[PDB]
Amino acid sequence: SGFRKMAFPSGKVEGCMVQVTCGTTTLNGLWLDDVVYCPRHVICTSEDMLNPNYEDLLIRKSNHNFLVQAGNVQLRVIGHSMQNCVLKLKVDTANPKTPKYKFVRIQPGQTFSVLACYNGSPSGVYQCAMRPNFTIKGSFLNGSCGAVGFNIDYDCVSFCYMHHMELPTGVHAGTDLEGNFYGPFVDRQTAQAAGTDTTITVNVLAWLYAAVINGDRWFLNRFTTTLNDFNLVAMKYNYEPLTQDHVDILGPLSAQTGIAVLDMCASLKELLQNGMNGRTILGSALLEDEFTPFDVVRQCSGVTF
Amino acid sequence: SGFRKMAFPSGKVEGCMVQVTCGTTTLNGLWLDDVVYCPRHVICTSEDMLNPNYEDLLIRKSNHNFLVQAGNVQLRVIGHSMQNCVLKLKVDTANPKTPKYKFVRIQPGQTFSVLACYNGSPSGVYQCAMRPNFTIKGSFLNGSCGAVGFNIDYDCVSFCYMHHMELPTGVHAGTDLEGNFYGPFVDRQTAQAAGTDTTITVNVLAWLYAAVINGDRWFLNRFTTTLNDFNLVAMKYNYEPLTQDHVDILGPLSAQTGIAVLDMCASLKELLQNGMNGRTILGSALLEDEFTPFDVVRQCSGV
Ligand SMILES: *[C@@](O)(CO)[C@H](C[C@H]1CCNC1=O)NC(=O)[C@@H](CC(C)C)NC(=O)c1cc2c(OC)cccc2[nH]1
Ligand SMILES: *[C@@](O)(CO)[C@H](C[C@H]1CCNC1=O)NC(=O)[C@H](CC(C)C)NC(=O)c1cc2c(OC)cccc2[nH]1
Repeated sequence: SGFRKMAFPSGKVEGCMVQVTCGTTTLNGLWLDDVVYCPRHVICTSEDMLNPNYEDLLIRKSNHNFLVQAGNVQLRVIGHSMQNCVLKLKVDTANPKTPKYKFVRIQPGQTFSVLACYNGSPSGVYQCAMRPNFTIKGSFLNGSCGAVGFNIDYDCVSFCYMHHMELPTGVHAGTDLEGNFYGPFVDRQTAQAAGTDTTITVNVLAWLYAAVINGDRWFLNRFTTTLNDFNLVAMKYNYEPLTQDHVDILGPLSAQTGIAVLDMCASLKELLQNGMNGRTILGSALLEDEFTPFDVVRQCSGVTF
Repeated sequence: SGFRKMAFPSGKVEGCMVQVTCGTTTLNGLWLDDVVYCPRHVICTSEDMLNPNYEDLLIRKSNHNFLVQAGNVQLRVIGHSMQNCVLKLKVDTANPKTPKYKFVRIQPGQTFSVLACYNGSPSGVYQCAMRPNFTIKGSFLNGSCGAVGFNIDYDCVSFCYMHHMELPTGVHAGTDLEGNFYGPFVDRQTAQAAGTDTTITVNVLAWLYAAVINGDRWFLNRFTTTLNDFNLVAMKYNYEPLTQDHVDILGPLSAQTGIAVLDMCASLKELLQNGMNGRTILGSALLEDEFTPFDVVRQCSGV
């Protein structure tokens, strides 16, 4: 037993980190088959990043302007193109460590592992949740751009995040592997602010199911609710509304505990309206919202890859 | 910026994880060169684990009694010895993925990465600290025995932990890679208690510095304290004493923030005496003690 934030084993992604350099600008890229993916702003000088015209800056660059390195080994760039905010560089070598992979665009509330990475060298791995305001509460220093976030299902690596930006508030913002930002952010050297954040309701419920699985069920009440009623109430507390997908992915935990989703919602609603009354759940006075239902399953029942 | 519980990348260790089965008992082993290390209770039956006379059980075993699977390949055991609670199985094949490694014994309050692992397949990675009562607060389910903890310095993996046990309180116990338990625990099937768990003071102070580096300052105050008077109050709260070394290891964090160590101690003393009201620090409602000063430096230098 025990309940912790847990990243996926990172070896399959470590074998795909490389360093990409233009001029003196360096960052991380993701080497899959014979293509390297990285943030397009690598083509910018410091002064270019203030107000960049990426189409114009790229028109002046050739394959031979791009330094791609696995460790100290150079991979010759033989083609380049821009997709949204990500640069794609065809290299002359197929990465022999390429895992089975997909590119996915995750939803707010979903979690992923971030492989922290500097100059193409992995440095750490940790778990993150996409906040409803499309930031992540990460740990990123200078040179971290291009670091990726991923999930592993079976033996397939699902890439969902590539790092670009730190906001003034100290949270982080980035794109999917197709170069589309999560949230209303742009890759300019400017101070940008995220929408007001909210609590990830589906994850709080997951966490309550986790508590119940562990015999901690004082908070189960006698009421139920409609989904619409619950959503209208939850927004009054800065909680995200539930989708039908959210109800669906709570199913297994609902079946395992025998507690219908809408019953657990009525239980959570009472907690919001009346507070914890000095009690804890799983040892915490805070309701935790960065464990998805899959995370609860991974840690309460055990899953391998 | 930002501060997060972070484990080392696990690839170098994943390549060493294998599965070891004896009879009806299966757990994880660590494959380095031509040796696979695993917990020795893999040789016990249900009846045996109650009170195993391990040397007796071990001698009655043959090489072929041990099934070692590395992925889709089975490894041929050509020998077997025992070092304390760790069984050493010789195999006819060197692990080609063997990294540069050493076996170290970690000290209380130090952190390491755990590669959670089932049936020789890794399931996740997270960071832990060796607590002063020599338990760790982990996440370990059935078939997790043999999972290892480690640190990576440059390209050398320092193995420091192999998992054996979950105490009735839900915390976890294990050995170094020479088979010596951390703490007063024994690999028999009995309910075992640990000594009273104290709080790792130098780590709580480091985490408070991290909170300051990241914009959280509500807990600071104008007061200072002497080392001794801080230790008087801390021990009253079951916090480990702070040593002059500890003060010294915190120097870099004091420099960066401009808050003297004994000033941070005055803040911590007030937090202990007053609690946190309804406030949080780095998103936590509890004083965190599983981040070392180096964990904090490596994540907040330059911020
Ligand atoms: C290993 O996987 C066994 O090979 C496992 C560790 C996990 C089980 C679930 N959580 C874990 O961390 N260890 C054990 O199952 C054994 C270890 C001994 C050395 C054989 N048991 C315990 O850790 C255990 C026994 C026991 C008990 O026995 C009567 C009473 C209370 C608590 C308790 N823990
Ligand atoms: C990448 O490593 C750069 O390639 C870097 C991320 C790092 C920096 C430290 N923390 C991180 O997460 N990204 C940036 O520096 C981007 C670069 C492009 C223009 C997208 N910019 C920012 O992160 C950025 C600019 C800011 C600004 O404008 C002056 C004001 C306030 C915050 C801010 N952040």
